[PDB]
Amino acid sequence: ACGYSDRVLQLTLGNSTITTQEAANSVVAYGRWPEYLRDSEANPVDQPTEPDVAACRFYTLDTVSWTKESRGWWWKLPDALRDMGLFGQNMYYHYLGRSGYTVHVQCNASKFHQGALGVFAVPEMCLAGDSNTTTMHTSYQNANPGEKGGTFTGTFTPDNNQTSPARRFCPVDYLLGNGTLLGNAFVFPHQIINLRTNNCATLVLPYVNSLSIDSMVKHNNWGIAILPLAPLNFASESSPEIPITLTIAPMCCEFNGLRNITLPRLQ
Amino acid sequence: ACGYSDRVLQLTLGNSTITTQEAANSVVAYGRWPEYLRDSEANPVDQPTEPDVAACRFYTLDTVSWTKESRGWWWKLPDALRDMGLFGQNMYYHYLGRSGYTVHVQCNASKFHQGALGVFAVPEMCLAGDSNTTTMHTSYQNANPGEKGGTFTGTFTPDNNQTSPARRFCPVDYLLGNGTLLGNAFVFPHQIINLRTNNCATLVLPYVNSLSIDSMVKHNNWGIAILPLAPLNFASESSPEIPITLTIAPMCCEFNGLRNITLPRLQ
Amino acid sequence: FCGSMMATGKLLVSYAPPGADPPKKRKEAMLGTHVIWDIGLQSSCTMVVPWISNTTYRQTIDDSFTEGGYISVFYQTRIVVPLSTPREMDILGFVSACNDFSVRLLRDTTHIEQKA
Amino acid sequence: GAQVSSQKVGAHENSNRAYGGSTINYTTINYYRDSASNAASKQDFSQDPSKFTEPIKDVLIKTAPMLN
Amino acid sequence: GAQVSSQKVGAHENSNRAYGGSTINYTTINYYRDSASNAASKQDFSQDPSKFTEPIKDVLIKTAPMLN
Amino acid sequence: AATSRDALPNTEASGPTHSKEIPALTAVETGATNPLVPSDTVQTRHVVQHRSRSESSIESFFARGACVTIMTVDNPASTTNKDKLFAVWKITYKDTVQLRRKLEFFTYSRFDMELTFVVTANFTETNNGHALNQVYQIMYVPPGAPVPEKWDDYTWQTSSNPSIFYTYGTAPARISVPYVGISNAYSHFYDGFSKVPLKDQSAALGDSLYGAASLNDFGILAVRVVNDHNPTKVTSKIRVYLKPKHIRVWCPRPPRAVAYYGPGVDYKDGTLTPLSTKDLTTY
Amino acid sequence: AATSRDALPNTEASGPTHSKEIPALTAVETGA
Amino acid sequence: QVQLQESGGGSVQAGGSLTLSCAASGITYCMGWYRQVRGKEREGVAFIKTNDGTTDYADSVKGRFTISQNHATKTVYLQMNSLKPEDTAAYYCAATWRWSCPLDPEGYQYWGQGTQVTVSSHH
Ligand SMILES: CCCCCCCCCCCCCCCC(=O)O
Repeated sequence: ACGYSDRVLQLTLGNSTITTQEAANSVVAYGRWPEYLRDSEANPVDQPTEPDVAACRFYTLDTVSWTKESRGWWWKLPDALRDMGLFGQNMYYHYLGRSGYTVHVQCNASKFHQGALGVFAVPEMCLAGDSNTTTMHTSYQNANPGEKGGTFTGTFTPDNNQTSPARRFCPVDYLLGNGTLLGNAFVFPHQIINLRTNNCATLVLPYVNSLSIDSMVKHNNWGIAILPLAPLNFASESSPEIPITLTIAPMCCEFNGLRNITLPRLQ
Repeated sequence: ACGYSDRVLQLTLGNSTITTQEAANSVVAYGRWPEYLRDSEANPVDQPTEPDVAACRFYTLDTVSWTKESRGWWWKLPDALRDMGLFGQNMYYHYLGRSGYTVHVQCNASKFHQGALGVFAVPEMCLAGDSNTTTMHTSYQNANPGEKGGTFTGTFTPDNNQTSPARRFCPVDYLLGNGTLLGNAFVFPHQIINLRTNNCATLVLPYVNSLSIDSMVKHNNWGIAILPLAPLNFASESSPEIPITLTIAPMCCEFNGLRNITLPRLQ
Repeated sequence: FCGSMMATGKLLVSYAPPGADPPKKRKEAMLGTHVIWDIGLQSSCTMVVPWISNTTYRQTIDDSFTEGGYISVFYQTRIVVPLSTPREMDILGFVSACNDFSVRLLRDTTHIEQKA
Repeated sequence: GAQVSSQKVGAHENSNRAYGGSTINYTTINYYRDSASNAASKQDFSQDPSKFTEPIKDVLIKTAPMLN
Repeated sequence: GAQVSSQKVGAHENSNRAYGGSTINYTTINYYRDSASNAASKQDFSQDPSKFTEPIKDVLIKTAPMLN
Repeated sequence: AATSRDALPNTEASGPTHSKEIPALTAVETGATNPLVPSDTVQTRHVVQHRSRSESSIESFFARGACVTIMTVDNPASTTNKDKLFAVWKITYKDTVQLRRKLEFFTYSRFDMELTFVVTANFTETNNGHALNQVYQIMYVPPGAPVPEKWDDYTWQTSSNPSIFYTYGTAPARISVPYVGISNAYSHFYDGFSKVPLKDQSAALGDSLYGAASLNDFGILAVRVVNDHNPTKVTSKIRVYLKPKHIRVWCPRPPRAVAYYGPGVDYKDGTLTPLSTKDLTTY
Repeated sequence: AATSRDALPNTEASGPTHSKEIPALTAVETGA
Repeated sequence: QVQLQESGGGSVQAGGSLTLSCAASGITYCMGWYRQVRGKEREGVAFIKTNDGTTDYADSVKGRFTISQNHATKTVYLQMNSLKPEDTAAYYCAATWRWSCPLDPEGYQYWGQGTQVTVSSHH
């Protein structure tokens, strides 16, 4: 009637606003939407700081490139946003914290491009190690790549250096990095940016864990894994390329236990 | 009846608590107590982040020493607390902000010590320059000494280096640093730590300015100037010494205009 | 947006209050008040710079105390075009005020002068 | 729309049959559109010096011990 | 036949016992026969900028798509 | 309820005492000033007091008009090598001392400014030359508006600038200006800097003067002699008298002790001795 | 009814949003 | 109608430093915006705002000069350091209230008489 289309959408939180004309609506994970911790399910005792707008705003992480020979990408939360303004600050300043999100993966092309990107949201996306010599030995520095993110591979490569191993994830795309079948990943909240249709993605993920409130630096809640379902082909050009951008925004964030600043060895 | 004494007091904000057994009660400046900006007197339009506990907590700045030959000390707000946890962070992250305080100057001795310290709170404590060659030329680096604070002097010393001046405040104690008589300073909210009586000081200062909300990095609201009213003498000892400590806590703090982080040249 | 129908894109027009580093990287402008814009059927977009200022009114001149800020546009992805389409196009800008915009203290302008 | 107000009589003229005695009032009419332009009334208030004298949190009773 | 009108008080004199507080009004009397000769009231209206902003035939709803 | 012209608290009769009450005892450590009236330390009679604080009210204290500035102009011969001197002055109370010191007892304020212009004139050359009654123009150039370049340029056409044409020898010129402050109150003092020195910039580009701002910037006054060149050089002085009316103030400060030096709070050396010699044990 | 010395439209409190409403999107082709 | 005066200028060697004073008539800073425009002919060096800050220097001299304001005396200075033979120029001082125009020599209204400074090549 007045033009309310499922592709035309506007997201707004704090001082940031995302608009899109080619969407496939939005996905509210597991049917839940973000909210603050209920006095009922509460754990710690102190007063909780609810930064709201200060932390509840869209942050654009670095942009990556999507060509033919791309195997995939993976991001962790709250990792990636560990270097993002206030949310980043308050995080290091506490021991416990819960936060929701609104991943807005953008990726546009043209009517002449084709392919599909599977934007999946795996709660507790635990990826595998790189060596058959020492299991569960991937170091923290590679586990939290941050905003640059980690990348998938199309063949398993064992690390043979036992002198000084690499200690990183070696995730093979067809196994989601966790040894299951990628085709079944369509169980976790997700959206497919199939070029022809929409030009973005949207998944509001609520706080999921086994705990009511937990440590952020130590524990990562949601995993954002973007792998190409259909290859990017353009015209009769051997090397096509379009960029992929993500802007995840925290929602209903709070923090408990104000202490001194945490300075983690990142490298 | 149940022992409610004016000297026995307990202050608490967030996750910090100050207790004292030798107080002279507390001084609520100009009769006003901290509160958040009223929709009536509001200025900017955006959503205001009220960090509360996160920023509303007692911060102990560095401790200085009080001997016989001490001329005085001076601290600025929100300067001093520019390096204090979250309050420090959020500050740099905005363009506008208003904040109240609760300066709890501590300084104990014994029944055998004597003297008095005048803890004054001058709203807009504008101090004078060091040279008779270039007025209003004191640089920012010396204007915001931070938590180490600035010190008063007992004789005016003009800067004669016109090649590369010092650009700092040269405040002569008997002139409060602003050229008025120190004896009249007892008009600004204050308390006197006269050793024999109490052993601390307390002055809750509300947000005063001409503006409803203003820039923090740029503008300093309250000035804390502590000068010795009576000299510190002990027994028959030529060099007595006791330490002075201040712990100012922000109250009813809020911030408007979330931007990128400010990195000021401090040296 | 004034480019062909077959051209697409997303841009990040932004506004950051003053009193800090003028942003020269998306990453920084991204930290402020911005409006992510998608190019499509609706050719135009609008970012609203709300009034966030120390005083109740700013000097109409180049003064710091009452300085305004920084407005910057950045590519959120990039411009994508197919074959047989111009690789360059133009974008026009239109500034205006919102209903709460007011002024005071009338004076003479400088944009004209009668010499001799 | 005039503004008639009272005056605090000083030297009362040997009169109460016009001056001195019976309350002496003055008229005031605004001639300009702006408040700035208005005259200074001078019929201003007065307050308790407490926001300076007793800036204390607890209540002071001038007969009891200050520090208890 | 005077014209008494109100003023938008700016800096309120520490008074409400004359000035500031209680509504301040001003008198105005025309001395000439011609309308030209009259003073400028300044109590002018204000309208909706729509005869410029939305010169469109159909009605604009700021939440729906402009071109449908 | 209490006004300016009200009678102060009536002294009450007090007699002998021997009680558990201690009026005389305080402890200025509380910051609180002990409130002791006559009927405390001594036995006082009943007094129906009559003194009022009328003249000490905020409005009354600033109820005089002060001399803010003196602007010099002239009307030299058409044959002179120099240009007809027209005055330009930055609008501020600070240039003198008196009015400033009085405005210094407070941290902030709001006041509608009322201006007065008592102009004077005189000849200069030892010539029995003639000069017709001169006309004067006082022009208010707000911040960033066309400030004149000559005594006769397009600027004075003032299609939008509030000016004042004063005809020498008449009842002095006067105008009223309300609270033009950019704030809520005009800041007589300002702890800060208009700019913030940054790190990825240069010390030059982020250097600012301490104590100043746009707050105290309102514009300048430009005064000239509207009459053209006359056979005899006639100089002229423009005195500006400012008077704050309808005034309010916030948070007291102690008055300026030592002699002024600049628009800052700064003080020069050699003027640091405000007091004199007087014995401790002599009346 | 609206005069010169009247107060401009009061800003109303607004919070988070995710709707089918599109304030930010226009098309100056409409002249509007 | 201010009147400028260029004082404190002279000969010195190479490498050293010299200060320049610029006192003015009035009602000085009231014409606002003081400057320092060198060159044997015409070329800027330093510019300054009577209010606020508000420094800026010619790219050619950047980081070796400084212009300051003494509102009390009504004098504007110029500290020239690490002098080099190319600094031997005809120094002057300027003003125009127009809060802008610092990039045009002919945009001014006020000028002083000048003072020749010499950076003698001794070393
Ligand atoms: C025709 C002449 C018009 C005059 C226009 C008014 C100029 C405004 C001057 C205001 C002086 C008040 C000084 C207060 C400064 C402060 O404390 O911030």
